[PDB]
Amino acid sequence: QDLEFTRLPNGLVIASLENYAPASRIGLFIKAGSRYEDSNNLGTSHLLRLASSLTTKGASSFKITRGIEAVGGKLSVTSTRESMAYTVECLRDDIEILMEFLLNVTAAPEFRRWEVAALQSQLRIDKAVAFQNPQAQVLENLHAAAYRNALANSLYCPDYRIGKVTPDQLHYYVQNHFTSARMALIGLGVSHPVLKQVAERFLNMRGGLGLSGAKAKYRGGEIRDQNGDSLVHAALVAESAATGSAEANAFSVLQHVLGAGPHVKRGSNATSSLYQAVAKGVHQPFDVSAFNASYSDSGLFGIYTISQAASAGDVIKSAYDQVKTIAQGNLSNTDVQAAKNKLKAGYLMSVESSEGFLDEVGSQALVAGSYVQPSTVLQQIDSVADADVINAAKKFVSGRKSMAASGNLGHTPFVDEL
Amino acid sequence: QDLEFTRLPNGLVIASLENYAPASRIGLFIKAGSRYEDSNNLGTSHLLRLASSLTTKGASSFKITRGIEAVGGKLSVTSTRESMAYTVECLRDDIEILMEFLLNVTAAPEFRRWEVAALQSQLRIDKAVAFQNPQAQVLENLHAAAYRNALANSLYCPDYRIGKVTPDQLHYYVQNHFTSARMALIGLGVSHPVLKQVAERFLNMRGGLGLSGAKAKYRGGEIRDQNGDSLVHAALVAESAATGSAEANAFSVLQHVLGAGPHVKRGSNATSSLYQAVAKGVHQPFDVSAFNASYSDSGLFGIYTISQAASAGDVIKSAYDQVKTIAQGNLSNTDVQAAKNKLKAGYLMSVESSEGFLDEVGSQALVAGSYVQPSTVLQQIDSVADADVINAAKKFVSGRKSMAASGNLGHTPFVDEL
Amino acid sequence: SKWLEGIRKWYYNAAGFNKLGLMRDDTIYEDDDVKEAIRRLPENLYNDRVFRIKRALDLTMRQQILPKEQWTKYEEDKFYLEPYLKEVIRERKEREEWAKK
Amino acid sequence: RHVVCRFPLGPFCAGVVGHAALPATSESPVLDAKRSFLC
Amino acid sequence: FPLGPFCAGVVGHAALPATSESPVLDAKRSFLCR
Repeated sequence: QDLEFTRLPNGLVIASLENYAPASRIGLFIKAGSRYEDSNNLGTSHLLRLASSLTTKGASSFKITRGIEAVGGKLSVTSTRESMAYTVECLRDDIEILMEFLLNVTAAPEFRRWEVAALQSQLRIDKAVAFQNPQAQVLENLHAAAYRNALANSLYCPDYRIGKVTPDQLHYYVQNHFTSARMALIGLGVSHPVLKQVAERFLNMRGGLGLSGAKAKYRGGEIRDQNGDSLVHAALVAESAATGSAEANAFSVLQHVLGAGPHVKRGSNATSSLYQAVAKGVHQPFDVSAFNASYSDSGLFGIYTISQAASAGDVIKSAYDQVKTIAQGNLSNTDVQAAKNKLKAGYLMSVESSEGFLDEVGSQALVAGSYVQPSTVLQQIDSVADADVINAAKKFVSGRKSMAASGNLGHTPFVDEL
Repeated sequence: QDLEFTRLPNGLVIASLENYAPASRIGLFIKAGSRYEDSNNLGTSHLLRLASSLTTKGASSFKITRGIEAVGGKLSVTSTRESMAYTVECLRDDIEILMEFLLNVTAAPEFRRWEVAALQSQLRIDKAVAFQNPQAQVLENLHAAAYRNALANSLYCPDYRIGKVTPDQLHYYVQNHFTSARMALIGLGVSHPVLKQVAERFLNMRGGLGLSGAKAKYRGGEIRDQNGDSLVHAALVAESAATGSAEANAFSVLQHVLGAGPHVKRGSNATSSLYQAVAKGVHQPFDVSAFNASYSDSGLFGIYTISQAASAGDVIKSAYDQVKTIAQGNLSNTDVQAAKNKLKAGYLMSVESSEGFLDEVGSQALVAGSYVQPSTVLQQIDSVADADVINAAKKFVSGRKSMAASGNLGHTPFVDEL
Repeated sequence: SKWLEGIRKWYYNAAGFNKLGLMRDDTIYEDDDVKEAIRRLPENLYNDRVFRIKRALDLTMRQQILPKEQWTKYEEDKFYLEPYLKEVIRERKEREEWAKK
Repeated sequence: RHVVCRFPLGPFCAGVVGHAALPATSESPVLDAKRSFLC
Repeated sequence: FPLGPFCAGVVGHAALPATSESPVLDAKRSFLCR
């Protein structure tokens, strides 16, 4: 069939597509995350992400876990500074039980003191696992330096708050951010009336348009971590655009022109301009990619470089010089067209999977309150002009820079020097 | 007797004052510290300070400890970013033994692998104890933000390097930075010829300036800890004049004019301009002071504020406004005279004690070679004009500023806002 | 109800946990369910229970009873542990039912 | 396309495996790709 | 030069590690509270 998009009177978007697939996936997308947090309640989002299996009014933790395993389904919470998504996946027959569990988790959380106290340890383990890849620490520090407020808040609980997150804070977060107007219920493999019935049964009680955080302000600062790792991971970013704007599409096209993540395994990223520009100057192992992060109120664009400690400055400066090259107008139409093709293929491949389609539909519903078919997004992508890409490069070059680097910072440059 | 200053051909400076007192204090001042650490060997100075009792070529750890305890003496290492001081204190009769031990420690370290491995744990204990007071971490981050180079290096070992400091690194640091040209042997209660004899005996080797650190370069950055402490500690500083310069004396007079430290216990700090300027605005508990730190290459001057988390911005803005008022020319001659009196009395009281006099003699010998009598320092203080203080305040207000803040930091202003 | 309450009050006074200052839940046998219920108690209640038990043990050590004015009254005896114990027993029963089938 | 997953250079794809409670987090293009070919 | 350097000394005998920072306030905080 086709996706059915409905906005209920309370403000809750329910979207259902019947793919007639053996597995049904239903996800509730809530406009709550690290961004919607203040200094006092930092880290609440992380514990909320880890608190899916805790006891709820409808069902006990034992019931939730045991039943979800018994049907073989999976409950997962995927968190983004601006959004938090609860997704339940199971066979088409058993979807209703997992839907009951999911709505109990989201709408009727009973954060009993002992259970919440038990989960406090899991925050440290999860942060340790996530930070094993240095780029997570690099990105968290990058967001901290770029923004004074809102988006600066990390996706992981601050260390000083690891054991001090209180059940009352979780209740306050749920009540003031888990609201109907901030929620979208997207289901693949389920009928629209069933989804409407479930949403009416559970989510109706909470009032919409809850507490709204302050608009992100651009700090434009540098955070440097000396950890002694042989490879220096550094990111130089500037405020680019908010998601859904034409400038955002221009910035995505620029990201692909400079070079997004690699395509050929063990490849040289030959088409990528940044990789070739850095390779011409640096003959040691290196890694350079274009960083584009688009958020509702703001966006960051820049270069992410992994390099040996001695040669980190050379890599950073070479990538910045290539971006300057693009800004000065040395951009070929063929390269722009190739970037557009790569962007369109990337969007299609992202929506290829059930998880990708569910996430995309939920993100569109939350950000824009409507669903755009892939064809329209491709038309938007090809609407971008080369002059717009050059102007986005100019905006990056001229704009104030925020940098985060981790490793043997050593010869790594400072933002002022850049 | 009077202080005797001799610069030996090897470059070592020997000074002695025979106070004819029951106790004798001998101190070797070396121009080594965190400033001279590179990124690779960060934290070596901390372990070197801790590793003053490890086995040396002349004596074992057992012998050094047991003997110094047996004579009732003390061996102390005091480290600043630009200096390290080894001092031995005992009764005048037993000074020779402790002098032999001190010279063995300074010039003949063994840095045996097992003992160095044993002492690495003490790095974490010392760092934790020092960081119990927030001022320590606040100042370390302030120095890190202000300078991109040697002076940014912390006096306490970075955590990632706690167990990574190697005996080879300690040997390298001692060999290249513990050199005769960089050393001064200052003795109180010890005749000059005896000190010269011992210096010939042990400090003949390792002559020369040694490795030279790079000039410190101002970074003008901000570091915000967000430790969740009830009281926010914030320091706002700008570059200042190096030690032993006229602008440095003007900055000291300015520090006393704005307000440095309480003179009356449990008092309102009436003379302190900053304290009352902040007090009128803020009725909650607060503290404010002027931060003047002068180093050979450069110095930092600014405001240190301890305040409630909610009221941090008000305190910081009020102190900055008072400094701006002084810069604008609203400085009375009487205030300058009072500040000069306070500074001169502070210098005299600091040199009153044996430890203070030894520290002052060593600092002068290392920084400027010769020893200046207290009268000359007081005359330098008197020479400073009111226009000089106003110009120093203007330099602080105009110059690029670096900020380090610790606490809740929800309402703590960023450097740009200030 | 009044007759049952009178007999219950007679039993309460006949038992001596009131004389030692203890409340009824203070005297429960510490089985695993009771241990978990105690673990779940709020800090204030746990500390109050600990001190009451310690005082009772000290009184029994000297074979003494608390002054009659300080005896716990039947009306004012509060069953602090009963809700937590009920929740614990409910969870155990649910687990056993799941194990059965 | 209104999500950080739209930027596929790797949105920090830092999720942890789990069953009946698996938490995942994403940030944005993270690089770390194709540097693994050389140590 | 430092009014309130708050040099973070470590209690010791025969081995006393002392590290000195510059004037760092805290002198009058105890007057009000902590």
